[PDB]
Amino acid sequence: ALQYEQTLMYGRYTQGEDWIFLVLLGLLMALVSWVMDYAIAACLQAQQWMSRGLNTSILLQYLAWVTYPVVLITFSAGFTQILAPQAVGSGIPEMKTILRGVVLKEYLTLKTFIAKVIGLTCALGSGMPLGKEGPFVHIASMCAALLSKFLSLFGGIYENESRNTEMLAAACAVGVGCCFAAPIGGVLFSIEVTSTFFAVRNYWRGFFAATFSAFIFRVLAVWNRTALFKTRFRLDFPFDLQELPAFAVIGIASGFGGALFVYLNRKIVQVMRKQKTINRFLMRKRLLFPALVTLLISTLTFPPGFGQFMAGQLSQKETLVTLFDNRTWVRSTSQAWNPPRANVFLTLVIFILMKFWMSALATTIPVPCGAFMPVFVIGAAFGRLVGESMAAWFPDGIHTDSSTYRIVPGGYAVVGAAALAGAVTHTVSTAVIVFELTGQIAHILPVMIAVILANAVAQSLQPSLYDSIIRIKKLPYLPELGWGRHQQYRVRVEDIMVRDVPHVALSCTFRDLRLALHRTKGRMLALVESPESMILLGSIERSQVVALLGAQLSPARWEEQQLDEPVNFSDCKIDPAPFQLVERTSLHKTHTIFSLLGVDHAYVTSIGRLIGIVTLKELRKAIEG
Amino acid sequence: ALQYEQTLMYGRYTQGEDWIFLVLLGLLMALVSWVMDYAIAACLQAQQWMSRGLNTSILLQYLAWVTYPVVLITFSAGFTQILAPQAVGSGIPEMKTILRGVVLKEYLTLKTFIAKVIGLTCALGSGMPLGKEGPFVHIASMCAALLSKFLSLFGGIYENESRNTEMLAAACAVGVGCCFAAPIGGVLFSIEVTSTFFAVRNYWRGFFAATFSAFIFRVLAVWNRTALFKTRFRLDFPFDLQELPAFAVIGIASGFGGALFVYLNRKIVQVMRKQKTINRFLMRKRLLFPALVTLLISTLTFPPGFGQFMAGQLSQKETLVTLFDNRTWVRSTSQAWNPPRANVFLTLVIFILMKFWMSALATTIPVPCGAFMPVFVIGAAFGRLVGESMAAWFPDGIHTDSSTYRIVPGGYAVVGAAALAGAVTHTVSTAVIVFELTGQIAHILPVMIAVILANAVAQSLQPSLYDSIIRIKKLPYLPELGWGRHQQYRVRVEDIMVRDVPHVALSCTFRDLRLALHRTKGRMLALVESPESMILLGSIERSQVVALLGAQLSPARWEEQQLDEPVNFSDCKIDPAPFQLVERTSLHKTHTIFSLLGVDHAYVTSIGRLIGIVTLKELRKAIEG
Ligand SMILES: [Cl-]
Ligand SMILES: [Cl-]
Repeated sequence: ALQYEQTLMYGRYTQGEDWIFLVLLGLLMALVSWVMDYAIAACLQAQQWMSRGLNTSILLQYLAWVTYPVVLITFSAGFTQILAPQAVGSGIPEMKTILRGVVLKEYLTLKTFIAKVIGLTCALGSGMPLGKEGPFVHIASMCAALLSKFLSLFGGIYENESRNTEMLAAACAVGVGCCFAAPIGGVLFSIEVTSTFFAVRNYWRGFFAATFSAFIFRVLAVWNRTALFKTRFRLDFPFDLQELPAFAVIGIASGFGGALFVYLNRKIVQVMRKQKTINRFLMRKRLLFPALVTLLISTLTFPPGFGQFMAGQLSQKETLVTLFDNRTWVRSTSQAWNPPRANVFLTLVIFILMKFWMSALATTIPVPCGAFMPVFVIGAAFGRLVGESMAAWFPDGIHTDSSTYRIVPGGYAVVGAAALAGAVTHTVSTAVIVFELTGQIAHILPVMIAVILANAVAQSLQPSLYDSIIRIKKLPYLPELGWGRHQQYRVRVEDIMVRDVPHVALSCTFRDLRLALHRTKGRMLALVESPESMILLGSIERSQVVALLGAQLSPARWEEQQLDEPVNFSDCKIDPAPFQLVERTSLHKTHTIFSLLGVDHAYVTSIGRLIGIVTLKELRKAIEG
Repeated sequence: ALQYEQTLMYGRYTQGEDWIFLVLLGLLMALVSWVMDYAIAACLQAQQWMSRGLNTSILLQYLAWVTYPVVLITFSAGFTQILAPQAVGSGIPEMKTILRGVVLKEYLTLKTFIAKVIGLTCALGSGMPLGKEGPFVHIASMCAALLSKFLSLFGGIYENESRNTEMLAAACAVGVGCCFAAPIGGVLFSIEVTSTFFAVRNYWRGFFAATFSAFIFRVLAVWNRTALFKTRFRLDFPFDLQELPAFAVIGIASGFGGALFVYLNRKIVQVMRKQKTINRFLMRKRLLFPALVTLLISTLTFPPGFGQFMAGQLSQKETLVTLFDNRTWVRSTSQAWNPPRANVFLTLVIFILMKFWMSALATTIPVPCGAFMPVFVIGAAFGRLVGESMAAWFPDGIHTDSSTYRIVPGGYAVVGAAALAGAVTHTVSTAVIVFELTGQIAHILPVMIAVILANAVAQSLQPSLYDSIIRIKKLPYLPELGWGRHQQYRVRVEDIMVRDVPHVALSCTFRDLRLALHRTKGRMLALVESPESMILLGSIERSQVVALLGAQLSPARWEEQQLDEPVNFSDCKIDPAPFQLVERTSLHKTHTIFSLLGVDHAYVTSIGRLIGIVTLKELRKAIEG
């Protein structure tokens, strides 16, 4: 049962009914998502109306431009701090930890729900580079937990990793699907990021609930007024051969850029911690840091100033719509991306760089925020840059004669966005996500090629963004196995296990019991039938063995030496050791046991003897090295 | 291990290196698939040429129309019987069994490869209602095995289940993708039919190899000479919000029909097994059953006779093309579907019924064949029937606001095809498969609704086709847990385990060993430290224990050689018992352990004391009841 500890950036953790459930879950998530999107749109409309309402001078315009987001972010941070501090940042690493059996103290309560909803609505109502995929996963999980509490549904199960898995996994799928407005892509994306082994049954349940959410969204849209970023490209040979190398280059560069983004985020988090005086000073005044970051970012996007060279007038939706259009800029979209004192290439480059560092910095402030849409937009810009370069180099066409069939620079943007998002998140379901978002499937082969290349390059350099956050927040972490090297198949348990394995016997006089407990820094002590045979029987928890010493050594009626020879273990609570290891088990079989069986450690036996132990620490050392 | 036994229909079973591997696998599978498609096209073209060439008499036309498929089927059956009898069937149940660690004697060899390829080419060229998805899975796995033999790979792995999965999961994904010309949908479909838990790493590897296969296919197509069944529907309001109940009805009807199809296939297999004299007479002349079935089916599809009332002149591809067209028949597409003596409704109904029973019977014959395309075509016909009925009931449109938007009966056909295929195979990836096949995503919501409803109903009624075939072949069978009842969460291990476990002690005087071996019938016997303590240590196989007993009772250098002194277990082999269960373990965790860890039994221990055992049979009864 870990407990949250507040920090400047992120934080730290220290020591017949199924169908009704799914229908209600989908309906609730659809309604919540609709209300929140309405609120965010209203906030953005208010921002624009105030921006154009007071256009007296540069001073007043700048004051409004920098004072609206600062106030919104400050209110969001203060409200989150007062209600529930644990509800800041992305909620995907935390739910991945929870689905492995770990318990977080108050992660799925009602105050956390209210704080996350209000904080996300206020934080996305400004113009900061933030997403909402992790927050939506967490919100859907809280919806599922409250629904299960209302009608008692999963109380029968005994294990933690089995009771949580069903409802929470379906909820994660629904949350991603409602965020992206893409059911199948959302379910596939949620499977990849929140687990390693996923049952087909839970895939079916997520599919069902996501379909119901999509139906509710369609009914609401018809009742009021593909869906998000529909593109209109020509269906007659949209791309030719001899253009595939461009998509391969996009994929490789996207892999490198995604690794760099994850590294920059971690480096930003680490540097602030090392600086001590600044850290304490900012900890006394918590609200200063989000406000200072917002004021720095909003000043550089002021349109009359430096914001004209990076298309600072457009919103995130407007930016994504203009980059996906079916027009060639080299031969509103252009007017925003073509300033009178600049080209489209310079504007695209400046947008890419500035948005890169801005998003990396902004995704660390203490508000409920995500990181999918920023990197999606950066990838779209990079793809558009490559596509415009290709169109400028081949004005008439690439395939033999002119043939009236020229390069479509929007397809390159569609490819690059998915490639960079997949490189950052370590997923390949961004392909299906972009197919559902754009409403067209013509550029399927280039998208797949770029996404696979980006994943292959990125996995060889850095962990996923969520794995990085897991490492930062000091949460339990199993390292992902590896791809492209066959040296892991020759590593066995006998070469990574530790033969210390502190233990007690059945005889186990208090003289013997005291020495073993203080000689180790672990959490549990193994139990053996006899020190001659050392046959494993189970474990004994640290908080219990001290009670065995405490209950005996407590004042009762020098005398301290009259209470050591015997022992009692019938009154003790001995947990079993069902899953063990053999000397010749491989590294891959060990990884499978740790990931899905809900265990943290495993004991190695020959026949019944206790020869060594393997913990998560040895697994990290073996996999990394 | 298991060995193949020949019966009438299905048979019985008794008793960076990774990058190079994936690239070579993709290239090899693409080349083999291209060659097979060319051969099948040539055979079908020869059939059409023979049919068109002679018009002298009706008798000669009938003779040719019946002689060609009979000759092809007889040659395919004879060649497959001579070379490798195990090559007959679907190939997916056996690969799913192999992926769980079970060893089939000669399933992946070179003779089996040759037999499968030639038999599939001859059987698919006849024109019978047969598919090629499972055979493609088997061929891809054989290619992967031969390639891993040529490049010494995956030798370091110790366990069979861990070693087989790494090499064969990507192969199965590539096989399905090459069969359907749909990379993503093929990978997803292969995950669902061959496993219960699938890692994300193998998903990435299958994605990579499928992308390379798609690239090779595109290169061959465009450069040496997309959307196999391409559809062209209007993109402005393809369907209305009032037509969703029609798609729901299609889904439920498809679920019922898929369950019925599986039941009929099983009943056909069973009913001919219980006849003794007929079965023996058919085994004496084996080639008489496939020839009789081919003669019966091809007679009824003769266009001058009964074939005109069922559109027997069209091939499978031509049948699927006309059902997906963008025209309304009620108002070569409707020419074959509108005979002078009938109309479209009667022709569609007769086609549905005839192809239903013909496909079941043809799938139960001993040639390399599958069952995906026939059920796809039946679903397409049912969808077209519903769409035509809807368009005839609303000639102007479902909404009177404007008459521009009317019903498109092709979308109904696509929805019905996906729904029935998913109901039969118990998969939801048929949605993505049909999106990739038709090249459009406009009908995504109705397709998803129908597919999920069909899956729910069919899963509630019957097992899938592959599970049914596994049961028929008497392969090791692990039933699926279930969906929508919630009563499985109250079942614990204590309620399903048996308390009489055959076991021996460490002392084990030879009389005790004899009595224990006599009292048991299982494969192994548990080993306990002592009858007083009952501490589990491992197991002894039947072969080893009978070998020890015989060696002790063998003539040693009336009968005083009984020699019933205590046994010596040091020289014996004791396989460990790593994974055990406690009395409060749930049904779901037991199912997870059985499915993922590659075990067929598990012992129940309480502080090391043996108290029971759980095998596959007890799990089957618990899940079924
Ligand atoms: Cl997002
Ligand atoms: Cl098929």
